Amino acid sequence: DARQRLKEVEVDDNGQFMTTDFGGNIEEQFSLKAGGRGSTLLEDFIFRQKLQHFDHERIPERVVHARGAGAHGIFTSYGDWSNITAASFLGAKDKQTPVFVRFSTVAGSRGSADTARDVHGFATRFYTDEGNFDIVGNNIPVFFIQDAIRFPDLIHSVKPSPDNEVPQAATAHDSAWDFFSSQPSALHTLFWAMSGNGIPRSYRHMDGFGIHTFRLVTEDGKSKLVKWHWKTKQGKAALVWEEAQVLAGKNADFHRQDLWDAIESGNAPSWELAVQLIDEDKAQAYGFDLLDPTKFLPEEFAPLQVLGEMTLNRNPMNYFAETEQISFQPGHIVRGVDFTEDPLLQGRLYSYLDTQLNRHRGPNFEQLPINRPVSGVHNNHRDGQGQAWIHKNIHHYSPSYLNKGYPAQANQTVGRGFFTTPGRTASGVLNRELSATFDDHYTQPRLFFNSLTPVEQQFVINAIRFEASHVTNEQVKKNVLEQLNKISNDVAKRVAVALGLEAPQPDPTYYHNNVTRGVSIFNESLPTIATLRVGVLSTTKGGSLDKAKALKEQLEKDGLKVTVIAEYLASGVDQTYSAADATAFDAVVVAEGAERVFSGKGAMSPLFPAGRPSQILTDGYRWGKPVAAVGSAKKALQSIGVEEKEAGVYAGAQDEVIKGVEEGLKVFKFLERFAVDG
Amino acid sequence: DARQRLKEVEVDDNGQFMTTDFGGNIEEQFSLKAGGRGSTLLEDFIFRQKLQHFDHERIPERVVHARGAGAHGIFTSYGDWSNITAASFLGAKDKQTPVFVRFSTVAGSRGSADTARDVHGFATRFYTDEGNFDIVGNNIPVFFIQDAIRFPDLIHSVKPSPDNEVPQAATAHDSAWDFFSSQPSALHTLFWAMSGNGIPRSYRHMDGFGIHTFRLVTEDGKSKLVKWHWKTKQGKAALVWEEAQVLAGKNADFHRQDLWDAIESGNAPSWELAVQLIDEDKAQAYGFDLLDPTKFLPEEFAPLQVLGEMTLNRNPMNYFAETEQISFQPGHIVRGVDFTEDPLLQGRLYSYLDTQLNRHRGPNFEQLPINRPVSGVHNNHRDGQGQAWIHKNIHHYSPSYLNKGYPAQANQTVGRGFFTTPGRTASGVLNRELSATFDDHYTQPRLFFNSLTPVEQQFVINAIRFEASHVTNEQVKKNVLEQLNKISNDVAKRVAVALGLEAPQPDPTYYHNNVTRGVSIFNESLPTIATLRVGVLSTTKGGSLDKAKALKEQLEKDGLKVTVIAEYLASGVDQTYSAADATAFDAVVVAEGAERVFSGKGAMSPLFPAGRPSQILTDGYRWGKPVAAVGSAKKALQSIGVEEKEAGVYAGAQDEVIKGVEEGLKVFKFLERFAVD
Amino acid sequence: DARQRLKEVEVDDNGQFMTTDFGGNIEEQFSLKAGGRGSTLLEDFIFRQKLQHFDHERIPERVVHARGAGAHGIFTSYGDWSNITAASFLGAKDKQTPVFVRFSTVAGSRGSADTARDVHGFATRFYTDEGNFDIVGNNIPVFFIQDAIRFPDLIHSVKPSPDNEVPQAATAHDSAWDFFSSQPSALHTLFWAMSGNGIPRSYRHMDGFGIHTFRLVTEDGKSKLVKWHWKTKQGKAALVWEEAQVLAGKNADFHRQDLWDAIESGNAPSWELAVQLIDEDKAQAYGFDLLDPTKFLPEEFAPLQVLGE
Ligand code: HEM
Ligand code: HEM
Ligand code: HEM
Repeated sequence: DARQRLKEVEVDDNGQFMTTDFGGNIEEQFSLKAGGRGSTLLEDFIFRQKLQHFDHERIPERVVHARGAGAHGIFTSYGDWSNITAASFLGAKDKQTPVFVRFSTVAGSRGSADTARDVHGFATRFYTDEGNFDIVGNNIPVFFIQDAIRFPDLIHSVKPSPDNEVPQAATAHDSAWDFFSSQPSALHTLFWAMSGNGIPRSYRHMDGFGIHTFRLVTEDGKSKLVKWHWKTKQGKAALVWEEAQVLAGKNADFHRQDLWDAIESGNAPSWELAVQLIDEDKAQAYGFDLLDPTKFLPEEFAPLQVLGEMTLNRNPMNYFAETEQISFQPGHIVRGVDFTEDPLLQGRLYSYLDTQLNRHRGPNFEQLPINRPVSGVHNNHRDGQGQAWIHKNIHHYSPSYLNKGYPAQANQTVGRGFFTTPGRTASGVLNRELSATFDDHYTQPRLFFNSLTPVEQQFVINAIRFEASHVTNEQVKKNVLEQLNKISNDVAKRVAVALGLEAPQPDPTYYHNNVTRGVSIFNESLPTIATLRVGVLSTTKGGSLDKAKALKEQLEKDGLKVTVIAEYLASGVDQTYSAADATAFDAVVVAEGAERVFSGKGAMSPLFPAGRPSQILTDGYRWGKPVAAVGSAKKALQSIGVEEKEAGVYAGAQDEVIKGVEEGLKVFKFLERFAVDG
Repeated sequence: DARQRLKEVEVDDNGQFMTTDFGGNIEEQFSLKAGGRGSTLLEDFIFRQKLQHFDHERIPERVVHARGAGAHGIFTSYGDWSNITAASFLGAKDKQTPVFVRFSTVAGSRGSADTARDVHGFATRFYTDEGNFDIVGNNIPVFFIQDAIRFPDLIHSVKPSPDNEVPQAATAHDSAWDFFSSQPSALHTLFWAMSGNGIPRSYRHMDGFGIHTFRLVTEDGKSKLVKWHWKTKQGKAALVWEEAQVLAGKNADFHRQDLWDAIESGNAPSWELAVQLIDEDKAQAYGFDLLDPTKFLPEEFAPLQVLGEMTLNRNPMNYFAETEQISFQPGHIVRGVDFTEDPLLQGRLYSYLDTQLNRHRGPNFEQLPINRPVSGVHNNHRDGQGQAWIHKNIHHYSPSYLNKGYPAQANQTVGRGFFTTPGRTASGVLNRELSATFDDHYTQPRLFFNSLTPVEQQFVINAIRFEASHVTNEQVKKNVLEQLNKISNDVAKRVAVALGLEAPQPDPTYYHNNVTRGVSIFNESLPTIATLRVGVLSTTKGGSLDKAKALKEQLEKDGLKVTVIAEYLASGVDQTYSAADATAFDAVVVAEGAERVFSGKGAMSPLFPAGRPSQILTDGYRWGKPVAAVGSAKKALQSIGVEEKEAGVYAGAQDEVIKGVEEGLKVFKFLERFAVD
Repeated sequence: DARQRLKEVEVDDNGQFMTTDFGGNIEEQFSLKAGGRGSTLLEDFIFRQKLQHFDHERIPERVVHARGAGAHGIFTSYGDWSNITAASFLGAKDKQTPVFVRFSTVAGSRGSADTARDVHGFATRFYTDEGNFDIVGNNIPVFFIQDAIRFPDLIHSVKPSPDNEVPQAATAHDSAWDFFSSQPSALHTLFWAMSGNGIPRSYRHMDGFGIHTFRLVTEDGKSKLVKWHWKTKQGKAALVWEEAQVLAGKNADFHRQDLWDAIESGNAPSWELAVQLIDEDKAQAYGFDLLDPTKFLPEEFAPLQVLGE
């Protein structure tokens, strides 16, 4: 159990009497009053201690990535990696380390929808035996800006307008596109966020990246440049925008519920930790600067080397105490890892420590159970708000005769201390500049765009079209088109259509036809369909329900999550049509007989909104899902103009339908149903 | 060990490598720099996590009683008190309950002197098996004001002036005496503070009081009005003002060190917990209203019943984590105790809960190790800053089918829940008034003053003379005299001499000659002299030191703490003359031979300030201490004009001197050395 | 008036009726009760708004230099110093700039005595027309330690023992002298604190020092190394220890009252601002490194040059 160490702070209230926070059994359902219909007394200490605690429950949300959810798990090293790093969690084959991971969006406040379009956070803590080591990453390998000092500028621009606080969790507004076009570094991350990476199917279907180049350091002090990757074993998958929008309203908790359910059902998700490793002398060798976080290193120049595997297999017991309170920091580093002079990373080191002072209202947040390391804390720090320990050493300073030199200094040679890469040097003038090697903001967005399938490219074009059309200022729209044109004239032209503007003439400076592997989502089938959801549309009349039970039983034996839907909660029904929506499912199947709810009187119950069963099948089809109908239920497919012969559409007997649906779920989205320009 | 439950949060760093606060071994003595003589890097995470924790060390001091010290101990019940109270900790003979007690002044900030003149706090927590019970009391049985809404006024007035933040830890300024005279209720507590209670010898030598009338309540709901008393087993003792002032400078930590040392030396202090119990129907029968916290109940009318004993026998391990962070509340009440309609107490209930939000910056301060009960916390409270637990019950509400009714309601009949006294009633109009039963502000101050010895009375008088003479506004001084005159024309006249004013003509309204036992200090000799301090003035020349060592050994066998003083730290010398002051000691003895440092060049070594030895003996004598000189050292006494025949002055052979000093220490202060008007 | 800008936030209560903090006139000397001798009512909003504000009056004291006092004033430049610095407040003869200065001890908490033996703070803010400029200085020109990472160690060692919190406002205890002897860089500041600088007669009788070498930079980007000095026009004066101890008990407020009274009586204190100027190529010319804050620069090598008052 990855949560084992947290057991000593767990509190069980079953079989107990109610108490105050200072002990003493009480009742707390009536205010103390002066007379039968009298005023409440100030001396009601019970009322005040209960309401005070309630009045003070909230803490500030994260300044970014406020909306998210997480889980505990175990990382297992596949090897002794001492030849590349001194890091203890990677020091032996099969070595296990507890982890906690939180996934998130970026812009939205705490109750905003999971399926907003946004960059996503993918933050991992390794509770190693040499300190907490955090890889605070995203589901996208590049970031918007090149110097951390511009972070408040980027974030102010994407978050709601400060006059009216509109719009929630969206970049589809004037200020965001003003910034993206005024600060062209942002274009690469923008293209990723406008692709499937912006609207992923689940946290479990995301890759993760540390983005920055870091250093791995061996005991002897030799270093290699490194990029961290998390490769999902569930495969990458994404929604379509028109679906993501409805899902935002039908279930704002889609991703947090997905993760929660997969873990409770014994379908713990896994990722492999992989690295790209290059020599220090390769920093500027690949057509860009490895200190520049707006570029990624194509796998063709440095392949992924898999180091181990992380599996998330325990949900938290209390979301607030665990998920909400956990405090990640890129500054949480251990012996065997070091920073690079990435100007974005450099500033992060400051920001994450500092911001905890606001979020936790004090300096002792590392003492919180979810934040505590497993490896022991020994230093001369004392006092501070909420100090939870009692220190035995009264000689709380170094150097000192009186404490006999304890706690002692550790370094590269003694006590496995942290050490900065010994060969790192500084040279030149102090400067408030960036290197000219950072200047190409256009080649890699083009590389990314080139490496998507034609329909994936259309999705990127259509996301930009949707978003940019919300921009009220004409000149900002023109600015956006000018910047897009430096990446691809075709992209600019196709976006300009939606905006009713003329794209600038081609500017070939940065155009190219190069492609790189592994950045596409829809181009590869899923390696497993376990946990994928099948909505089975049935009815309470006749024999549909019994056949739906049989369909469900078969699908579930093959790892699927099945919801039987009907007009009311009859035996064997999981959900009502009133409560159902296509956004909740990965595949939609009409059980035989259920065709009666697609036309005629069966479609007109006061138990569900008009057209509801037809709408679910319609949404399912148009959003590219596998859709199907058993036997006479083909009439339902016919009712919405969908033909049996189409890809991702299945009819016939339960056996043909099950096999076809399961094969379609590997494809996941049928992209032939989406129109492409021309 | 009273601190037993705290062991699990204790952190031993011996034999360990330095780490960050998130684990990982480090060095932290050099900032990471860009080049040999280069600038410090922002990426030095080690530097920033260390300095950030340092930068954020301080928390707000207590809004009052900021300056204080505490210790852990055990309370033991002398009986099964179930016939008067359902309170568990009083429920059986020999039953033991861990305590923590903090003593304090009132006005001063965190670093102000222990021996400022002030009311003193005496706050006790019982970590009972039915919740934390706090008796948050003072060393004086009455308070300045009659309604809690007036607390900020009182407190603003005694604390430093808000333009210049002067004076520290003192009521000797215009605004305080303006308040004392504008709000006559304040006069009773004022008199106590101007007596020995304002400058106690140590925390161990104070009595304590709950001040308010509370209620004890039996299981069947029967109630008694109750006053809490703590009776020191060390005896009451006090300083004189001219001594307290020097001590405030020589050792601001005099009381906290005294408590620390007594406990470390195995001389744990004790107090007996005692109560006066009053029938509800007699709340207004003793010449005042028992809901009025500016009055005490003379023990002649209601003697003390002794419930048990508490002994403070463990010092904290970390002062900040334990003493500074502990959060007392009069709202910390348990089954078997209830409140009364004392308007002062009523408002405190709100104020102590609220103030913790400032001091601890969040709502989970009861989760700090020093604040946690030992009896277990089960409720539907969740979240808040610093939430340190992980709650298992996901159905965090009541009533509920899903949680099977747990945590469950407790009341008078089920689960030993708290219950308000059955039969307490309300009656009459909602009002912003005070009963007219509260209106007599002068009779008890007069009763108090009547009950002091003549020299103790002079002490009160001289304290008012000293304080009132600092008042710059002439009319405020006149206002003060007018109020004092309502208490006693003699007091007013005697104070008026110092102020160069004419005391008003007698106003006989409130004058009386009644007296009450037990409010005095200097009249009764001490029950023990253990822990008391003897300073032995010696010299590195000749054989004086060897004789000092023998003196020291005899005295120590008898339980005294002895400091042998000389020009420098030779073998057997505990303190240099440069480091020594008479304020540190309860008695001063000149060893034979040391008379050499009391005149001539012997009295002016570069090793101490000129006259230092004579000053110590002189101070010790003028402040009323036992002083002594062995053999030829009586020359020291002669040099300062002190005669061997005087009370509290002992000369002769060692045996004789030791016997004498030990008897004098019991008397503690020799009051005949202080002139009376 | 140096405090002129603060006038708009000053609140006058003369002749006014009592109110809550949200307005509305009130009385606030009696709690609202249920009956004549009754319990206080939760609905007494007046009682709670008043006590809540009282309950929350305190803020944390400064982690160091907690005990201190200050005053407002005016700095006047004696010249146009554009040839040594671009700094606006030094840019013209007779140019005036408002200041505020806080003097302090170091170790003691807020209520501790003025006349404890300690290093003293001397922090000046110039409210210049190009931003606030602070010289956060001490009355001793050198500091105990050479690297800021060691500050918690220094300060823990001189502050009270963490078990009993003894002694207040004093270095006269084991941990301090353990640190001074374990970290010999501390010896220079120690000697100054053991001299009259440790027990000055008044704030008005102290010199002040920026301690560190800073740079003055002209418009063209050329720089000079600089040491900041404040020279008291009242002269330096000190107590003797045995006197300082008694005074700590007799008047803890000796220094803050001295400054207050001097200003109130029209005897405003003055300090001349003076600098030592050093060419960049002479950083290591004088027997030590000017980047090292545990050494000062002898006036024989670089005379004090007065810039203003
Ligand atoms: C490669 C670039 C970046 C990545 C991969 C990244 C990723 C993340 C993630 C995943 C979180 C949420 C952690 C959680 O789940 O609690 C987060 C939060 C945060 N980020 Fe970053 N971010 C980046 C850039 C920056 C920069 C440049 C700054 C500031 C200079 C910054 C400041 C913050 C702050 C203050 C938080 C809130 C932390 C907290 O309240 O605990 N981020 N970031
Ligand atoms: C019988 C009258 C009173 C007594 C015996 C008394 C006693 C005490 C004591 C001993 C302390 C210090 C507790 C400790 O050592 O930490 C204290 C603190 C305090 N008192 Fe009282 N006091 C009285 C009146 C009041 C009133 C009327 C109020 C407000 C309505 C009040 C508000 C406070 C507050 C806010 C604190 C700070 C507590 C903390 O920060 O933990 N006191 N009092
Ligand atoms: C040349 C060395 C130093 C000098 C001259 C100096 C001077 C001062 C002065 C005068 C103050 C009080 C300002 C006031 O009146 O409010 C102060 C406060 C302070 N000092 Fe320093 N100090 C020095 C070294 C350090 C170092 C090395 C650190 C930490 C790296 C430090 C951290 C602080 C902090 C945190 C405060 C509290 C400031 C506040 O709360 O507003 N000091 N120092």
